Amino acid sequence: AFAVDAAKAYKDYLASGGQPITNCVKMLCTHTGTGQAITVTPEANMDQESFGGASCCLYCRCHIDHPNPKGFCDLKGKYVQIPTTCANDPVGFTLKNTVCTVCGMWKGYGCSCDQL
Amino acid sequence: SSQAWQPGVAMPNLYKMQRMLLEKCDLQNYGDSATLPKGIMMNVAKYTQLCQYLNTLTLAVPYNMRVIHFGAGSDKGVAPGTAVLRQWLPTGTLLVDSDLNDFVSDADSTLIGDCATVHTANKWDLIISDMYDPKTKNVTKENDSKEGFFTYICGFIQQKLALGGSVAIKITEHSWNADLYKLMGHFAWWTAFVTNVNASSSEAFLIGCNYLGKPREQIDGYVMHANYIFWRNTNPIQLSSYSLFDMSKFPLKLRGTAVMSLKEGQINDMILSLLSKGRLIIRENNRVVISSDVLVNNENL
Ligand SMILES: C[S@@+](CC[C@H](N)C(=O)[O-])C[C@H]1O[C@@H](n2cnc3c(N)ncnc32)[C@H](O)[C@@H]1O
Ligand SMILES: [Cl-]
Ligand SMILES: [Zn+2]
Ligand SMILES: [Zn+2]
Repeated sequence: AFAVDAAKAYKDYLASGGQPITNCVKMLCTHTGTGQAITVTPEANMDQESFGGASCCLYCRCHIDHPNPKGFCDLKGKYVQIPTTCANDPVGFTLKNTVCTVCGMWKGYGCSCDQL
Repeated sequence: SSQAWQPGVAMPNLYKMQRMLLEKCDLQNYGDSATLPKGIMMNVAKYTQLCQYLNTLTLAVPYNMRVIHFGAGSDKGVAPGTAVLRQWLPTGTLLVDSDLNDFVSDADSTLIGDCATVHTANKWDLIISDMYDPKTKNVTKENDSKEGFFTYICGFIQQKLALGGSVAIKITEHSWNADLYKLMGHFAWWTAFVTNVNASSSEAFLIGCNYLGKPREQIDGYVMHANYIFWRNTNPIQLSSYSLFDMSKFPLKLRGTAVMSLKEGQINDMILSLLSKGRLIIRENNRVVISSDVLVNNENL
């Protein structure tokens, strides 16, 4: 019945003015990529930065179990594209947002599936 | 010079053939720091330039490639170098990394502990080491060949590097080993490569290209390190981050190099030739299995 809620803890910490987790591993890349959210190689477009995935995962970075029932990580071993305007807090960004299962962009940061 | 647009500078051949005595390393550009692109860590820049240089060599790049990365943790508790290696290497490359201290990593598997505790059932196509102990940088004592993790690395290469495979092992003025230089004579080609972003440091990567499993050349490692320091002492390298801004040709090309299993009796001159050209890897193609020895202690009462 008891399990630590790290996600809520980080959200509350940020809202109370805490400094975002640092040392997320930003990659060099062309910034001419697809802009998809989570990829096997850096895919930032001109509006994004690409980061090593594990370093942007709250559960990886805090040494805690992942929500996935098999403990799998969506980010470890991949690269995550973060909007440049949000690149000051990649952990917060990956935690607060969701990837469109159809086109692979971030909902509300590239996904246009709900516009046709 | 025009070197400033390269990813770094490799030891010129003429320096490799000298017979220098070991001196202190006094770098003219010492203390200077390169201006890194906004938000980019030194170790990302450094690994990127290393990988850019390795793109110019005749690396064997098979399907089901296997790479192991020692010294991969940072004091930040992440693995920037592993992230660059995984970016560089073809998708699906099996990447294992390791360090003394715990860190979070993008590698397919990570072993925490002294490198001498690491064992693998399989052979490897590429070995990267950034292992380093800052306590070696002691200008007040004699600079002798170091053992420690270098002894492990030499044995690991001889036991677990596939024929045709390559290595890049970080050294410095004081962090070096004579047998490792001697082992560079067991590759088709070797160099000491200095990244342009860290050119004010005596750091280099000792690169062995295409392992032959036997001496092509007899190298005295004490003399070779003296030769390396003489080169550094007399050839100031201009700090430069230029190469970081052109990433279009960064990914290592998946050459699909052939992998065969062969017994030492079958390695003839024609095989040795193919190995030397980056055209052949010799090793079993079984599963990749690794382990870390753990010392058990009960210190109760
Ligand atoms: C230059 S740092 C690591 C930098 C890292 N490669 C990166 O990508 O940022 C040197 C590393 O060598 C590791 N190391 C040094 N001696 C070691 C040993 N005997 N066994 C295992 N790791 C060692 C240290 O823990 C340390 O993390
Ligand atoms: Cl020699
Ligand atoms: Zn994770
Ligand atoms: Zn969508």
